[PDB]
Amino acid sequence: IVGGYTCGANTVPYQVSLNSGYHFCGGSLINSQWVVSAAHCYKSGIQVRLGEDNINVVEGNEQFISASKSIVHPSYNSNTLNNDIMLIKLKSAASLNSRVASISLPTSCASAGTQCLISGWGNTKSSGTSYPDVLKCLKAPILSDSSCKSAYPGQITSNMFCAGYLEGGKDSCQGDSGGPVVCSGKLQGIVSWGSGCAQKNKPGVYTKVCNYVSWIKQTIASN
Amino acid sequence: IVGGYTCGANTVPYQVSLNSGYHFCGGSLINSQWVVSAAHCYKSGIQVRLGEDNINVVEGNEQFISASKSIVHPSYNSNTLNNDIMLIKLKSAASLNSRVASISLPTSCASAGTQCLISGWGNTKSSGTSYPDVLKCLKAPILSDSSCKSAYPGQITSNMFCAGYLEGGKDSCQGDSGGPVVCSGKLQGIVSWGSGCAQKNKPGVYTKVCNYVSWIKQTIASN
Amino acid sequence: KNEPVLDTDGDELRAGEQYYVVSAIWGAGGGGLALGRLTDQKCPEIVVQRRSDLDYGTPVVFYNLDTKDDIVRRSTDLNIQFVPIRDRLCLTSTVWKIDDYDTSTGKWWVTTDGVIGNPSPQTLQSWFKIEKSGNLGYKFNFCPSVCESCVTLCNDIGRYGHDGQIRLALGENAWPFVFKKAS
Amino acid sequence: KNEPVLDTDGDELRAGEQYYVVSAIWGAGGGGLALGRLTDQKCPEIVVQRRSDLDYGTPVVFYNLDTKDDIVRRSTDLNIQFVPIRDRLCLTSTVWKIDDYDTSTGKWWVTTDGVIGNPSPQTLQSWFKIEKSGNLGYKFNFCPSVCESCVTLCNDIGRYGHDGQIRLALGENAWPFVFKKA
Repeated sequence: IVGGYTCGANTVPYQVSLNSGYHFCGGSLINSQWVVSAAHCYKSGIQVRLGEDNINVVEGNEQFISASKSIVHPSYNSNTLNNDIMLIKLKSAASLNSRVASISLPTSCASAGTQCLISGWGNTKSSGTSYPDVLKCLKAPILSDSSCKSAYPGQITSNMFCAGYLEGGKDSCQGDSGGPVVCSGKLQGIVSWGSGCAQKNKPGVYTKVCNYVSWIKQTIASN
Repeated sequence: IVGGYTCGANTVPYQVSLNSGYHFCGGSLINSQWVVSAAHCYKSGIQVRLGEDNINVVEGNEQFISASKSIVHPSYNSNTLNNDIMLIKLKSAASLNSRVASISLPTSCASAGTQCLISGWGNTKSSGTSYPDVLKCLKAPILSDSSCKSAYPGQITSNMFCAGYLEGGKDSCQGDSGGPVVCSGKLQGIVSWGSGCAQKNKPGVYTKVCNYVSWIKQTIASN
Repeated sequence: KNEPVLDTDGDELRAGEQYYVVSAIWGAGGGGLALGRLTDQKCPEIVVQRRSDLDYGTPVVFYNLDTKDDIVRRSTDLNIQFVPIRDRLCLTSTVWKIDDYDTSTGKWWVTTDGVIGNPSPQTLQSWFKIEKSGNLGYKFNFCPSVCESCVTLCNDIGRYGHDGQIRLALGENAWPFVFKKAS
Repeated sequence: KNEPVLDTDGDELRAGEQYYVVSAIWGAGGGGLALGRLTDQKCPEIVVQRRSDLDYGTPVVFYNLDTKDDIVRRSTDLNIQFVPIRDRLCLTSTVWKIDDYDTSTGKWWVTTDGVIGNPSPQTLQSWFKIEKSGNLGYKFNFCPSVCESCVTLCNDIGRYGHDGQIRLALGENAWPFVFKKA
């Protein structure tokens, strides 16, 4: 996250980290046993970390739960970047509390101009790289379809939305992938892709979660 | 070399050295463009020095020539001791003179009890560490296969021979790796391995060059 | 006299200097290119893309056609060589080149064991061009001009899955990359 | 109780003290053990051997089964832990452990992410013995006695090639080491 702030202690308790001995992607807790993330974050053997203080340091208060299954969206395509969503079932249910809680799924899509909260442990620099030890947060508006499509000609699908500032300075970045975009208490987006970090006219691109609520609910019901 | 003597300049004109630091090794010039050394000395971008005696002083008789090819024996693996031989092609032919000359390959193997000359800039101390400024030399007999095999049970192959003294005191040592063992004017050995330096019952072990003459000639011929 | 290729600092690319080749699109667009291998083939090594935008891959060096110009320029034939830090597992080179046609996939893959220099019909497969790709970065293009009388493929390079990995091949949709000075 | 393991100065090894584990065989026998990485897996780190007999690698410390005894003794189960000086890139432990069987190589590798203490079936994979290896030095042996009712592998540790590197695995032919004060 570039141009953001350190999140309040308990203010993002649905944020999880996907782990293979190190943090490589973010995710969102949607129920005690299920996590939403990006399809491009898939790898076998995922450990999910919840309630994290310093992601670079194992500590108490944190719960480490092995993923028991990772269900990539079946239409996910590496060339079109489309359908970049994935569901992770936790081997054991997680303990909810002040630092671990789920986030509601949307019941309708969000409109351009809505302010949302974007979070993650990704890079904080527009030039070069710096990975924070603490969760960073950014408030950003969803951009119009036209602004998104003009920034990324021929690349924006119905399953994607842009959020951030065309002026640059505030944006998601490498490491934030799979993380949450919450608008009015609803998980409306997942950090999917971008080009550069917080550059002019290159805003972050997010999976449009509202298009997948049916697939999510049907997937959870049959697993 | 432990328990040896200062060779003197010009007395080992086939001695070369390769690379530096953790990668320093000896070798032997076998014609104007080719060097034999140990396969365990292999590194990309090898630099060869010729005509050196005092290696820490600009003497004026020395050539620095890069390797254009480095052929490790194809049966060599870094995780095994066997077949510890390598051939290095110089980018340009060395100028031969009083300080730089090739050593003859053997036409037959040497017998046990033969006296050979072992040389290198390796450690000179049986306990503790001290590297020489000038080339050191050692006269030592080839040991019987039974002495060699009994000192290193299960590890002496037919491509290795021991030389030195069961009493210890005189031995090759770390940093001598790759250098020549010369008996009756023939390159019979290559400093390959050992346990400790100059200790009782732990003589030096040397690649048996006579078993490789066919591969050497063919490799030079086709390269 | 073509315009230079620029790294992510806006500096002109220098022949002989080490750069990471990283996807211009992060996240779902992956990370950098690296030396890889196939399940059923140890050597030569292949060109693969790291899945994670945290992983910049293996640095490369570029060699110009004319050894005298030290600037890497757009739309000019070049050799591309991975400069690995690890031990050298193979005797083949780490220079990029286009493979023979793969009947199992319909792809012309980017592989290694290419050659540096000697622009000729003998080295045709080892010459690549770098060209602007929108405002996002650059793309690789295989269209060698080093042999005016040779029939040659002339195609942008994209990324495609194979053998559980992400590889590069000739294709109609180029994948965009940026160049980062190595460490 | 059992005879102590000695360092290259003839001093008894102590738990909590740092030592380089260096091949008892120099030259083609290589140098010291170190933390390493596979090309296709970043974590956990693996145990590798340096090729250069002048590179002593990464120091380890030993933890005894009984924490009241600070003397490292032969043929006694203990934990082994790398103590890197560099910046830890992984969140897994640097404690040695026998990995799950590797179908791609037929080897049981020494890897890391082991556990210190609590001798038990849960930690069985983290317990190693140091044994005399001829007159050259010492060898590592995996044959834990912490769980008498557990089925366990029981084998010396040798060195083998993997991924262009030198690794350690269970095998018939042990590789000998000496311990140098760090």
